[PDB]
Amino acid sequence: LKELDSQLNEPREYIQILERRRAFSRWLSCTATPQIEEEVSLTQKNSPVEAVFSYLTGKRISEACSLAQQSGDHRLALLLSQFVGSQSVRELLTMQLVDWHQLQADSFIQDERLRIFALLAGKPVWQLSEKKQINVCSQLDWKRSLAIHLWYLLPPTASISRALSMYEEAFQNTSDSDRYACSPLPSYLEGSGCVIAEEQNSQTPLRDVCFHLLKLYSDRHYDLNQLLEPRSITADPLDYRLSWHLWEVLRALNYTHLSAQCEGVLQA
Amino acid sequence: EEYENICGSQVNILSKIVSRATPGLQKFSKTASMLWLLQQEMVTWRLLASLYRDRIQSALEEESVFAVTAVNASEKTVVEALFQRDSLVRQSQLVVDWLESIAKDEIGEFSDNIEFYAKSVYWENTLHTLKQRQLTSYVGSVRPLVTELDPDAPIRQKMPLDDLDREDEVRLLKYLFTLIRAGMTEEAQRLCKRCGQAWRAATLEGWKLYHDPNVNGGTELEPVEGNPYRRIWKISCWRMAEDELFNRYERAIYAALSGNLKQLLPVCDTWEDTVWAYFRVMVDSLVEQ
Repeated sequence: LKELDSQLNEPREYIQILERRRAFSRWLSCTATPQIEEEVSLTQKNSPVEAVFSYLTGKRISEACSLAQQSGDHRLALLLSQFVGSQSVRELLTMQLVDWHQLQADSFIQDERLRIFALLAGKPVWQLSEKKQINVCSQLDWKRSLAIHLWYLLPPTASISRALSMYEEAFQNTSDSDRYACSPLPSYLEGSGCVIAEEQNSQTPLRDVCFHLLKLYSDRHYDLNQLLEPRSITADPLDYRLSWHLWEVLRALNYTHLSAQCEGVLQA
Repeated sequence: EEYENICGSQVNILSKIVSRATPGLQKFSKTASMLWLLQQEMVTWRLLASLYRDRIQSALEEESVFAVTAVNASEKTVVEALFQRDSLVRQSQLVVDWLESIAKDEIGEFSDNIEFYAKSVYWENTLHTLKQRQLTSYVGSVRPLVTELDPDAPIRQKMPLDDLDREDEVRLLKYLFTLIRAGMTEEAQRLCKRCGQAWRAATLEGWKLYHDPNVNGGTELEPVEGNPYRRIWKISCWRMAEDELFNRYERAIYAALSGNLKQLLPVCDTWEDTVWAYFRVMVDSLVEQ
């Protein structure tokens, strides 16, 4: 209604893909701000390094730089102030981390500060000379976990669908890597402590409606049944309020691969 | 341009005589005066060949340039317009390019002849001294030093390095300033990259004007340039210029990229350096305006 709609010509698919990423690169901050603002309210007076990291996990680089000039961490503030474009700084920190590890100098730097340097260097996990690992996505929710993939682990020139697939590559079992991201779950199951113990009937593991919509945007033939099911939206298997109003928008957007039994069950 | 090649050829010949004179042989006084006279002549032909070209091109284009500014312009594209719009800014930069070319020609081949004491790590002797103090066999004197090894530790603790790294940091900071004083800011970055200062290799980029070409709709995912916090970065570089705990050359390095003439003039120790300090900040200030 706003950016693309300024163009008095048919807006190219490339501009659409970019404004879709620019808008989602707001949404992944708006889904993160209130938890960052509580986390900072608690951490600021005990550890400014965790408060600076929390701001960076919501893209609040201006506030992270401001807090680093307020804490007495001025060459951290300078380093952060430049990180909004130049890939050279991501590669210079990639070398600096390789050198501190090989020289066994890493083990005289804060793990919390090495976590910031790993985030900036575009490293989701770092392996220290102690054999400690620093997972940059550790303790985080599923939205800030996906936001790290969209902002720090990729270029400005990648798609939403590559950030979403690199995030799905981060929370599943492989033969060759440990898991480092959390799983996408509905907001009523977040914080619960539920390690879903691989349910021996439920061959489809439950996820958030927001994740299913990001899959349908990444793949036009992705499932609609698990997307419209109320369990993806609410803690109630009887609340079809959003389910029907999502389908009667997807039907208007020319998605047509739902079953007539599934439309019948939704409408009834 | 051929007058500069004739004078530059004779500067080359006279340099290739003066470099072969035994020091104190008073006959070579005229050879050195003739070298400097024709070196100042050579760069005065260089100055003429730029400024009178601009002043004749402008006086042939000024009937035509009914330009319009775009509402969605970036810092880069405001300055791409300024250097068309403004013959005072354009001629002021041609004086910066001129004075940086003089300092470049005095540097020549020499960049890779620089021996430091450190040769496998940044602050290697202070790092060795800390790793030696961590050993329970340390029956040495406890000289006060930094206990941390991030690049702020000397000014966060207000503690020194040991005197080998504290020579190399002072050597390096003059060479970095001398390269930026010659427009060789990418060689100053490569010298930071070569001397293990991967952090100061990055600080020497933060002045770049912001641009995203994809704001107007290109055709492929074209790259984003510069620093969208360049203003906050200049405020931060001005803060690095005014604490007396920074080296005169590190203060001058950040000043020459943030408009701080007042902390730059404390290092400009020729006529050319002093003209350069005014013109370099005059362009940077008019660009900010």
